[PDB]
Amino acid sequence: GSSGSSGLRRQRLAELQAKHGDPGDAAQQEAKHREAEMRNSILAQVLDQSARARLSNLALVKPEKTKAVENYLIQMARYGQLSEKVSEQGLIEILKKVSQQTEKTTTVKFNRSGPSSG
Repeated sequence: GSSGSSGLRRQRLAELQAKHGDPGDAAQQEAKHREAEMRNSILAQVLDQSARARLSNLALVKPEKTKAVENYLIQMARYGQLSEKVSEQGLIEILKKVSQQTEKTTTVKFNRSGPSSG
């Protein structure tokens, strides 16, 4: 749980902060953590309490399968495919959608947020 600060919506742009060298895993652990917090809110918003129970339930017997589906819903959000909160019926159908369409460990390389002395 957010220990201390939650997240301000500061409205001001500024050049990035090029930090000499690099922390590596030390910092990564943190970055990778946020990537799990944002996705959640994205899956919980695109997946109604109903669809949620359905998915998770599957993640048990088929963790790998369902997993791929999770990413699908996320990417779908950004793009603009998911109109409103998906329901059980819908989700269930999704499971048999991500499989048909090829997919693999796709990573994105870009600058999102720069570190700072703290």
